[PDB]
Amino acid sequence: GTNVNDKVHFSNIDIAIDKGHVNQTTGKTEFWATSSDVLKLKANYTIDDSVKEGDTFTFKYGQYFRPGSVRLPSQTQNLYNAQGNIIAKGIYDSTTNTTTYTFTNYVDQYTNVRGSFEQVAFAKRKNATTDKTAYKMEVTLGNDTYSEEIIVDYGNKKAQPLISSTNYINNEDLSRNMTAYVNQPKNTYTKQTFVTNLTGYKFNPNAKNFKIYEVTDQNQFVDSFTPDTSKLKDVTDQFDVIYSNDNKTATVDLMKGQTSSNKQYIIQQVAYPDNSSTDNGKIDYTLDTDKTKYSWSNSYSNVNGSSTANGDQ
Ligand SMILES: [Ca+2]
Repeated sequence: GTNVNDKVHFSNIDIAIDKGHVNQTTGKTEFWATSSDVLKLKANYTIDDSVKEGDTFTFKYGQYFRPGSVRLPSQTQNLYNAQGNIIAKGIYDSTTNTTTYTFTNYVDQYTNVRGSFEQVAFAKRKNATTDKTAYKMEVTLGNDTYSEEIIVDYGNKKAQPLISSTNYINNEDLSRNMTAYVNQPKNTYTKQTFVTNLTGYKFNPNAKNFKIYEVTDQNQFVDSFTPDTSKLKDVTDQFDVIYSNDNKTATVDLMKGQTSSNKQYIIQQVAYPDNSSTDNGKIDYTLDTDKTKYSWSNSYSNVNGSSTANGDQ
């Protein structure tokens, strides 16, 4: 095959926020990634007649934008013609944030071939880290580049002693990969009982993927809830995580034997759906402290095959 990025022409390119939340102060539409929104990429295209089966073309996504929803994008990506046949089979590489498509025999079925597509998309959370910030969302389809500014707000309320979000949903097993932030305000406690209770999911203790990281720098609390754990101090083995209710409940005393603590923590967990008929469910967190019990909750909805997530106190 040949690279035919110069022979596949995209037009009417747009990035939508679905549904989008209007900021009642500025009047602008925002992307509230932890209040059920996703992005959508849409375009029409034409294909020169010299293109043949096996020729390739790319969608290159920019540093703040990726395909997928709360659920990470599939490695395999089909593009369908208006008749419902697969015109191109794609391979998405997360390291290069690029899908390479290979045309099928269907590109040779007709002359003057024309198609369109709508693809769910999202912020690249490890890069678009910060709330209430406009990010250039960019894509190059073939050789056609498009971008628009999208204000992202993940709702990381820094004054809250307990807040949690879905980091991502795994595309292969539909597991919820969670991030909870404990003590962003850096208060001092003598009691700190951290409880997670799952509805529709279970933990797997033997997988050793309930992780506790001690924060040493306030910037580690990225608003996107996708922190770079490779840079953090992994203190998990210092704590006793107690499972109950057939692995639906996890309890940990974050004081770990100390009389007083103003330590701050990032906690990551993996919650597996009970079965393959649905991945809906709910995750409830509580932090019981000296004089206050804090609560945060996470819920999900599937919309036309994209995963959406909502967190709330
Ligand atoms: Ca738009």
